[PDB]
This record gives sequence, structure tokens and C-alpha cells, in this order.
Amino acid sequence: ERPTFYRQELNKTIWEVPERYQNLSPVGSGAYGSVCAAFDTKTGLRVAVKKLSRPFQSIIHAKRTYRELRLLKHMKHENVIGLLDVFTPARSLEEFNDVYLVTHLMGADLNNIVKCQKLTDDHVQFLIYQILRGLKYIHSADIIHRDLKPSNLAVNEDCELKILDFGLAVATRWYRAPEIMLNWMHYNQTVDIWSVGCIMAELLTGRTLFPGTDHIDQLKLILRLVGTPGAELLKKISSESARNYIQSLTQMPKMNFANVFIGANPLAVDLLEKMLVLDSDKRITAAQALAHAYFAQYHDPDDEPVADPYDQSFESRDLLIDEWKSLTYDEVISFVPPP
Ligand SMILES: Cc1ccc(-n2nc(C(C)(C)C)cc2NC(=O)Nc2cccc(Nc3ccnc4ccc([N+](=O)[O-])cc34)c2)cc1
Ligand SMILES: CCCCCCCCO[C@@H]1O[C@H](CO)[C@@H](O)[C@H](O)[C@H]1O
Repeated sequence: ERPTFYRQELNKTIWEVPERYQNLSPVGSGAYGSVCAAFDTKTGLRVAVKKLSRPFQSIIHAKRTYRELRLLKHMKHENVIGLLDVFTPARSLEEFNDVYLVTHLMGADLNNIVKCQKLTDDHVQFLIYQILRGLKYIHSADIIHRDLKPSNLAVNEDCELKILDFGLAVATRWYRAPEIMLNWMHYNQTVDIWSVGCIMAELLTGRTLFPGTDHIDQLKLILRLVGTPGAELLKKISSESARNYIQSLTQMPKMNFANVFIGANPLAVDLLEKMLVLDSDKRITAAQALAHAYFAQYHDPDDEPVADPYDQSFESRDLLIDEWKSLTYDEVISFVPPP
């Protein structure tokens, strides 16, 4: 039946969780939610418990809540966050006002690793391999992460990496594809490969590749490496004023990456070239990057799985808060823990 719950206040926040979850201490807080570390007595594992903030107080919050539960319930991959539990104190839908999501506790992110050691090439290989493996899986479900950066990549003592979203309220713009910042209205998956490129570069050199101070600086820093748009790419911009603006800048040539990333594995350099192309249609995909000779030690085409079909049709619906709430509630109730 239903577990026995208990109540406590942590930081002017009520946490009402099943008894199984003990030793709650706050680790993160913000507009989106708050998180406590906890011990799961049933399994012996340390867990993160995320309580959504105001999950049904607005239409946008209500859809986000549903969006996040659905996505997390779907992700079943070693290199992506998985859901251990989801629960509510509510005994009925008419009572339903709070949602808590439980996953493995992940205390260290890739950002921590990159500050605190200079990585071997085998170390870069393993980490980048695992990011592309999770992304291949995420991209197969027609999900775009949009915010890949070191602080959204958990890494454990054993160097095993999981993609998630740690955010609850390392500038995002440093890792962002040039078209996101251009407000290109219809961008795609390949934006995530730009980010992987930036993270891989930083793993090789130990420093941010493009530490822009704003969006304009960001773009300048990008063009110094990859060059001003060519003829073919200028064609894919139908705006004349954009083209004339770009043509009126000091033209930057493309740098040879092998000349920039000095002393990196030539294979890593070649892979980087394929990731950090301005024209997103030319970027290497996650599935393709996995088969690149840089990962010969890791690649197994038979252990790089794709997602089950993911029904995302809700994204295009405009619904009432209590419709989003009832749907979220169906998802809480139907949840089956992993073994
Ligand atoms: C509205 C929305 C929709 C989806 C997501 N989302 N998306 C994804 C992808 C599948 C694409 C990677 C993942 C997420 N959400 C997500 O990761 N949520 C999510 C769910 C439970 C716990 C957490 N945080 C944490 C997990 C594990 N150790 C942690 C340790 C510390 C902290 N800390 O100090 O703040 C947070 C932790 C994140 C996030 C927000
Ligand atoms: C100021 C420097 C110019 C940067 C140009 C970025 C080119 C982005 O690449 C573009 O992304 C679009 C969005 O998916 C695609 O539809 C286009 O096919 C692709 O060329």
C-alpha cells in the first residue's frame, strides 16, 4: 500500500517524504525546485530528492512539471539520469499539489574534475565517449538538451558519466551554438554537438574554449577560431541586412585546429574539427561521432542503444492547469520503479 510519510521544514520549505528516505539535507535551491541529499533505507543508496516549486501555480509551471516527469520516466540509459522514484503526499487528485523526484545522488559534476586535475587522453576519450553515448540515446527520442555544459554532467569516482539538468533557477553562453544566440527560430539537435565540441576542447586544454562576456563577444570569439561564414553558409541566410552586416565585418579565416590544440591526440583534433562547424548541417552527429577512430577503445555498435518511442505530442497542446495536474497525477500513479 501507500508508504508512511513524515514532515519537516528545511529552509522555510515543507518536505513531506516517505519514511524510507532519511538524513535529508539541502544541496540546492531555486525558482524551479529544491534538492536534498538523503539515504534510501530500502536500497542502501544515497539519493537526490527534488521537490518541484509551485508545480501547478501557473500554466507554464504545470506544463514543466508534466514535461519533467514524462521525460524522466522515459530515460533508461546508463549515461543519462534515471528516475528511482516519484511520489506525492496527496492521497487523491483533489489533494495533489506537490511532486518529488528521486534519482541517484550525484555530488560531483564534470566542472569539478576539470578544475582539479589535468586529464589524460584516455580520460578525455572515456568522458567524451559517454557524453556522446547518452546524447545518441537522448537524440533518438527527438529530445534536444539545449543546455549541455560541464555543470550538467555528473561524474562519479569511477569516471562514469550521466547527462542531466542540475539547474534550479560556468556561463551557459560559453557552450551555446552560434545559431541559438542568433535567435535562429527553428534550430535542431546539432546544437548539442556544438556544446560537446566546446566541452571536449576544454577537457583537452583545461580552459574554457570561448569564454565570451556577452552574446556579441561570444560570437567574435567563435569566429576567431572557425572563421566568418563562407559563401555556402551565407546562402542559408535569406536576410540581406544580416548578410551585408556579416560581409562588412573584418573577415576572419578559419584556423587549422591542429595548429590550435597543441599536443592533443590528432584523432581528438580531427573529431573537434567535425563538431565545431558553424553550419550545423555539417556537424558530425552523436551516432557518427561514436564510430570515429578517437573512440576505438570504447566504441561498440552493439552497446550504444536508442530510446523507445517517446510520445511528445503534449508539447503542442494548450491545456488547463488542472488538466496538466491530472495528467501528471496519472504519471505519478503509473510509475514503476527500476529493479
Ligand atoms: C522542465 C524540465 C524538463 C526536463 C528536465 N530535465 N531534462 C533532463 C534531460 C533528460 C534532458 C537530461 C533532465 C532533467 N531534469 C533533471 O535532471 N532533474 C533532476 C531530477 C532530480 C534531481 C536532480 N538533481 C540532482 C540529481 C542528483 N544529484 C544531485 C546533487 C546535487 C544537486 N544539487 O545540489 O542541486 C542536484 C542533484 C535533477 C529539467 C527541467
Ligand atoms: C555570425 C556568424 C554566423 C553563424 C551562423 C550559424 C549557422 C547555423 O547553421 C544553420 O542552423 C540552422 C538552424 O538549425 C539550419 O536550419 C541551417 O541549415 C544551418 O546552416
